[PDB]
Amino acid sequence: VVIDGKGHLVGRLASVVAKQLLNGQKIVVVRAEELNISGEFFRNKLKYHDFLRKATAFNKTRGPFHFRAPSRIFYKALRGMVSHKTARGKAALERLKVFEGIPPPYDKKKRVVVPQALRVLRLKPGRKYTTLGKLSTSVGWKAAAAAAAAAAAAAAAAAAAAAAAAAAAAAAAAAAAA
Amino acid sequence: KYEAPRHGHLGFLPRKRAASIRARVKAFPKDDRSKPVALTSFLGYKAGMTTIVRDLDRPGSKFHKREVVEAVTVVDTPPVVVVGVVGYVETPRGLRSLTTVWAEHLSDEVKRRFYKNWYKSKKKAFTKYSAKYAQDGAGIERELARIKKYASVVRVLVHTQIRKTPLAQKKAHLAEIQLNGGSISEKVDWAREHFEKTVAVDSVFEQNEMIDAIAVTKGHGFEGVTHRWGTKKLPRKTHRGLRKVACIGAWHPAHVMWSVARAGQRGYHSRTSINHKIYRVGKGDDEANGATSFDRTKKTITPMGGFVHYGEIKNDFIMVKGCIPGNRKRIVTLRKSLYTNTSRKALEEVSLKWIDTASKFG
Amino acid sequence: RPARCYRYQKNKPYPKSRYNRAVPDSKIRIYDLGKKKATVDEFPLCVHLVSNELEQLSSEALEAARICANKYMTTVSGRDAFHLRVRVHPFHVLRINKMLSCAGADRLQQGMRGAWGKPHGLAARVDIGQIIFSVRTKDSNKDVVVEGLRRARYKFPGQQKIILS
RNA sequence: CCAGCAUCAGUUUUGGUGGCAGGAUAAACCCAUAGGAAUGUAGCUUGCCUCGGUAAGUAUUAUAGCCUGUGGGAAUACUGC
RNA sequence: GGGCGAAAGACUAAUCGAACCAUCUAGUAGCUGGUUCCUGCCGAAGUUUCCCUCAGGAUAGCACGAAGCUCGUUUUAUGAG
RNA sequence: UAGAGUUAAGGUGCCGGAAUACACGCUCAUCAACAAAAGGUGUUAGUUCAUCUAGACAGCCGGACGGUGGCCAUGGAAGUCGGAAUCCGCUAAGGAGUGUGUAACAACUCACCGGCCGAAUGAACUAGCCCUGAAAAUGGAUGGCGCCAAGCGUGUUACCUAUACUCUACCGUCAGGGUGCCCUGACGAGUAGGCAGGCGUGGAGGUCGUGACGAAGCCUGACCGUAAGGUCGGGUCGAACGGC
RNA sequence: UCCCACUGUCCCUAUCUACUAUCUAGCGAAACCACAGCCAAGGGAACGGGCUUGGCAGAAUCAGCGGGGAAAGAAGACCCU
RNA sequence: UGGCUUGUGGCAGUCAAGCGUUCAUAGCGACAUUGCUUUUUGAUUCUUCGAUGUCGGCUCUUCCUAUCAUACCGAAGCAGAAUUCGGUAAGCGUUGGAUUGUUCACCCACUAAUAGGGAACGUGAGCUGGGUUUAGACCGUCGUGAGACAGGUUAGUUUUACCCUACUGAUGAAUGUUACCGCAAUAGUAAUUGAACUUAGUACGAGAGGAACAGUUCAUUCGGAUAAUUGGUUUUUGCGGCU
Repeated sequence: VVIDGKGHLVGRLASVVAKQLLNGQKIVVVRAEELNISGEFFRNKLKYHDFLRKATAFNKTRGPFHFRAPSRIFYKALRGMVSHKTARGKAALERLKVFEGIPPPYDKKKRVVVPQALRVLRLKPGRKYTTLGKLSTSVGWKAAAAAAAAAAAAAAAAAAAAAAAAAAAAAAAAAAAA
Repeated sequence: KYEAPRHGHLGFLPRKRAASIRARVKAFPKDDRSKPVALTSFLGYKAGMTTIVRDLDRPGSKFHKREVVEAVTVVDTPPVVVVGVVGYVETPRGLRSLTTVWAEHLSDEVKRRFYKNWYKSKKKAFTKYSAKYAQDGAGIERELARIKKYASVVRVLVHTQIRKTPLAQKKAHLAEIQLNGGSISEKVDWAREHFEKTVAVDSVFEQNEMIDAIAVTKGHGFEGVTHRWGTKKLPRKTHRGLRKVACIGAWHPAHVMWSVARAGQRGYHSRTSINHKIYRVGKGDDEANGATSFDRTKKTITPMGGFVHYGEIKNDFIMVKGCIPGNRKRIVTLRKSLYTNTSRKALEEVSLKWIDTASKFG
Repeated sequence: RPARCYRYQKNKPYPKSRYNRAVPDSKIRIYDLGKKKATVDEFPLCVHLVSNELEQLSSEALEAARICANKYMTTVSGRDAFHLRVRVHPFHVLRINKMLSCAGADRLQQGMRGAWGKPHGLAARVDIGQIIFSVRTKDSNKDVVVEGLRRARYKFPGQQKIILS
């Protein structure tokens, strides 16, 4: 089942995705960088899972491999839920691939239709909190056009809907004018 | 789990053989955003050196503008011939073209080369040397290539012309070479006049920039820890441990990483040396050498005699103050420098005062 | 042994004049201080530094708190309007082990066998309800011992609860 | 031949839903009437300062607390159907 | 237990501080190790008086096996911190 | 020894089955995840009291007076050292003084107190959430993803939950009533150890029965069910071996 | 030990040479037989590739080199009966 | 030996009265304690006899900062400058000799100057075997004695080819094929300081003295590049002497 990882928290999306992947259902998450992890920029700085001290230079020869990009976070994160250990686990992992950007131009389950939780309201809650598409910058994340442009790609998808789309709309409108 | 200090360079790992005789360099020196059309690298052959008796570049020196003895590799640069200017653009996958624009007439040494006719290796299929391919219709649509918006750095597949340098073979040495220039549009437009047949030497190399001296070095031996890293001997020098070393691993943990002081291949990659400052360019015959003394040996530019193991130079050379890898006979690939450190000392020529000419030997 | 390690007591009592092969010397200089005379006479106010705990206040720290407060209470007067006491004594002789060592020693000195804590120190017991540093101090104006009970409980292990008496 | 498991028709045991009732009791989802204590909102009038409001009268516009007297309501802990 | 010494028990068929070969001899080991069907009935103990006595064992504590038979819940007091 | 019927100890955002639930609340720091002496304008509540239109309190704004250098420590002491008297003054305020300053004068500021303003402010005392005190070496290293509620208290509700609990039957020895044995009580995790019962080889008093028209054996298949291992059947043998 | 001349031991390493390694033919050893072969954190017969979670780990093949597992081996050298 | 505690104790917070010109904290600190901690220095037979081989150094294979020096900042009872003290912050640099087995102990010549802690202190199938578990012989000291000693001296065994893994080089094969090479989603890397020309005789001062800040060059040292004017080797190929 195709969802969209856009404008809410990261963990309270990851959890919901795991129970859906469980059997073998082919859930792909689209966008990782427009999620939101919490923490400061002080404690959540030095020991953080991009490049600063820990999880980039975090390897041996026969040993780990992490990331320094806001795209690769959600991919690594959902081995860290559904492990490679069990047979269904490694099978369920392959049912998920995460994408940067929004390559589908169409509107699937995205903003209005999504599961519960997700879109937390910060009022009395929340002074400090990060964003994955801020945190990964001076970590080796460049090349914004390449990844950031993806937004530009998602735009052309919208465009395809808005067409023909625009046509059936103009019609639908004339229908009610009547 | 201790450490002893860094004797030798760690990051030449793995110490892989540079199979192809010409050096390659994935991270090319980026654009001359000044010169409207250039190339990124060029071509050379390692020949020999002379002592350039000149005067200093640094003008405020204590002994400013004195006599200065200096090294110089006088490498022969015959110009390269184009097969086709490949119009690399983008697609939404990646770095993918659309068409190339061929040259009509190639060289002569295209006979034997375009194949992979060697034992225990793959072929190619029957993509031999050129018939008369896409250039007529292809030349106009490289204008439309920048109109895509999906557009990248346009490059050009080249081959050498050999015998002209004293090496007599007529099977050419291949490489692609990137076109540089002002913008993406300019390295396409002015490169249309490049694919005609042969390019210029002077487009990439302006006199008195810097030139980074990458080439293919010699494979020394299966060099042990003494020469390959830089361990000593033990002064007792008996038993087993003469030219050996101590620690490779560590107790806790048993599993270490790729720092360890073992034996294997030394040199022989496409290893890059930094900003060797270009002296002069001379087209024909200018400087000479040959002096009857011990200095360093066996590479003599127009003495009484010639060079040993090369042949006597009657071509078109570029003079790099410094050096470039290989030894005699070896074909080199001179890349240009992206970060040019010092100010360009061009316009006028650099001084040649006097130089010797005699035998090199007795 | 700091006074962190002179806190509690699995050291059980042992304190009589009949049955003892001689105690060591103590530090203790004086009991009542400031006024000798006035207990509750001039002083209807007191603060007791009442123990929460059942500790041994060792004779090391016992003199310490008392002598800090001795030197302090000279500025106001060397017989000002307080009455800092010592109460419960080192009756019990504090048994402390070592020189000890099992094998590979002079004569062998044991520890386990040779369980007798060979008498080194002296300590008082200052159990629940009990105090040493009773400070009968004056009604109006110059009360000085509220301050001087930070300086009392510092040179004392444990967390004593300050009660107005 | 024991356990899983067996056509087709009728019935027990145990618990609940839903409808209804007894023990035993009357608060309520919300139930009358008379006299006395109380004091909230709308509208009007009068007084005083100021451009914005406030005090007093208002049982004589409309409505109430809490007690006393009289009269009338009242499905459920448990237990069964 | 002799041969032998300026000494080192060096020396004597690779064995010499008592040569080697064969027999009595399968000497002996208070100590250690190894050790062959199944189910059912049914199944404890690591405690003691005591020892020229200590990785043991006479006796006692506790349940083996077999035949014949065997509680207490709690009420009145009495003795002792 | 097995499937149901019911639930403990304890769980429900997710790896990995079950609330992204309901009601009220401090707090949102990722608190949750050690630590004392000793300490704090985060932030909330209760109780008592100074204080208040009899003009609370802050800021801004003043009067800094006459006696007078009051008196006295002392080499000197000066409001401005130590110690006591404790006022007058002008009776809508200035004490014989809140703080600074020079050996000190020389110089300066002000609670006390004055003048604008006009409403709830402030000390204690008690309780809670926070907050300060807290350093060490292989790759997250006080959770993987991470959570600001998916934290926690208090009150409530729904879902999940031990061969026990529990239904009924079946397996083991033995008792009683009455043989043949059946009804049927109480218990049945298990090592030493004893008893009972069952399967076991070589051999044999016995020995007839089976055999060359095909014996033991070799090899292979079928192959009852209490753990023990044995009968039948097929290809084949060329003399051996069991009823009782 | 001082003193005189001095020294590849070292500073300072380079170069050339003999023989082999690489590679090949033939015949043909040696004591020699654990399922298995990642690392960081955690529990623990107490310092785990092997067990709990998480990160990581493909096969055909040869030349190399001294860090672990702890090799080639004898029932430890300390230590007590 | 490993575990445990921190005994014996180290460090800091710090009760802060004293005493330094006045003056609890420029500084010095009676009297000592609380938390942390594992270094002086050891309490304990918990866990170990079909191996639990020692010290100082050579050589080569890590991580942290309880911080010597390099970047950045602030304060004094500090006149510039000498002197005195504290915070942000681990990428890099951190000498040469003599006494002594020897770091300890203890001294000198410089130099920009010569840190702290753990990691089976990489660490005897790489290495020395001076330091470090037996066996010639002697003295002191003790016992009737053979002989002994919490005292010293003289000579006196480092064997061999890494099974599996760490692991450094070189080849062979997987979405038609494919000689030839560019993106940078990622992996490995490189590193320092002084003097001199010169700033400036300027700031500021009693006197010795002489700051901010520029432009310019180069010397120690490392790696990669290194084959000409250097220094040498070159059995290949030629030249001198003796039986």
